[PDB]
Amino acid sequence: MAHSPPGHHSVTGRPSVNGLALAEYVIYRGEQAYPEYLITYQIMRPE
Amino acid sequence: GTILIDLSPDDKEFQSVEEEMQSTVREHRDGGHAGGIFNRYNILKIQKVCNKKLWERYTHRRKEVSEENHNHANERMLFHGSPFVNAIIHKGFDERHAYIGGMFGAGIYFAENSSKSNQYVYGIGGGTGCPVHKDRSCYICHRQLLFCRVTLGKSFLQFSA
Ligand SMILES: CCN(CC)c1ccc(-c2nc3ccccc3c(=O)[nH]2)cc1
Ligand SMILES: [Zn+2]
Repeated sequence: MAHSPPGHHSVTGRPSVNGLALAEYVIYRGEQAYPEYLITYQIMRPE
Repeated sequence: GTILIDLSPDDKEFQSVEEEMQSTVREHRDGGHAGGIFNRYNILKIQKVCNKKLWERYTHRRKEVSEENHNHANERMLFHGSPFVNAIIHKGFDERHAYIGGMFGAGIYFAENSSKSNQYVYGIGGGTGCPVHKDRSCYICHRQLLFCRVTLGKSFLQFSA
């Protein structure tokens, strides 16, 4: 992996075009995330 | 050393995780190409991932980050989709789980929108879709996402399209 920008622990991707999109985030150390829930699902066909 | 504990649908914890999953679906600019066409999910199961060593690895780093950031870990709960979800829950996140070609460089990516993470369940751009039917919009096959505790610390803000 790359390094975090100097003086930072992560990157936040803020959307600047799509007004409905929420943020995305990047960490560069696996130790900064814990997989707390495993969710099993299907997508549903609209109607 | 991972065990998975099923949550009952009657459990408040199941219900709050399902609500975060359902309420953060959005439409995507690819018209559903990568993740499929849908407005909601059928939640089949929610399991707590329990691993003492991996948890202590997380909290150790969280304390390091918090001490570098005026006692503020800036901890979030975020979605992660990946072909390697079953490896992650057993071995923990590491460099093998990074999106090498991501727009913010080679790191491990998380989303507030569950539907964003859903685009990566079968690989980058949805890969070739589900292994059984080769369908990125498969309504039959069972998918898995992780809902993860993530330490952001001081985060670099990138404004981006
Ligand atoms: C390490 C495996 N890999 C290549 C198939 C991979 C690529 C991307 C992702 C991924 N990227 C995202 C990008 C933005 C927001 C969320 C995600 C995400 O959940 N997973 C996960 C794993
Ligand atoms: Zn399928």
